[PDB]
Amino acid sequence: RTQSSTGTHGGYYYSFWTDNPNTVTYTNQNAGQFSVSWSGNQGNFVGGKGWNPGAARTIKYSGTYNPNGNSYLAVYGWTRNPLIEYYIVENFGTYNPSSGATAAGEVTVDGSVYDIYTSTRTNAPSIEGTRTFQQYWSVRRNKRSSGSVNTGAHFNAWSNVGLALGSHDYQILAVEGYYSSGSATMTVS
Repeated sequence: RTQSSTGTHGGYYYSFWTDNPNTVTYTNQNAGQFSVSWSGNQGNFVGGKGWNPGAARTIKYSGTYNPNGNSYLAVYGWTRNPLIEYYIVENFGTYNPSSGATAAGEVTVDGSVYDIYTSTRTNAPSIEGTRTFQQYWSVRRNKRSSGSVNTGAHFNAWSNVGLALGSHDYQILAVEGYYSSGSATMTVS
């Protein structure tokens, strides 16, 4: 029982995915606002608002992020040609989502050091189907739940590590949860 919802709402691209619709409620609100509540420590989901296509833009976000367990708050997106999945992780709960990726340096932007990681996913689900693709991570040391993200500084930092980003697909401010509970109301602009 999976559910995937995408579209435009309030002028923004949105995306929500879960493998347990009964324990997660995603709510589109006005402009770049959305809310998610999840309970019962059951199910995997990722949802938020942003743009399609993405770009090297400054993403402003604010709101409240209240996880209880495995969860993260991230700018999240894809490029094509080449196919890349990327994460700018602003906050997380009890598990660091970059675990198992390869350490690849540091970048200082937007008031914090971010640790950079790279990984390869082999025949894994992608926006193009089952593929082998590269992943980039920047993980903020100084966790926060509101501020601005200069995505181009991350894109430039990643391009000195491995393959450069391709043509942008979607780009969202995502809340994720994995067999946990919590609530969040965020606004992107």
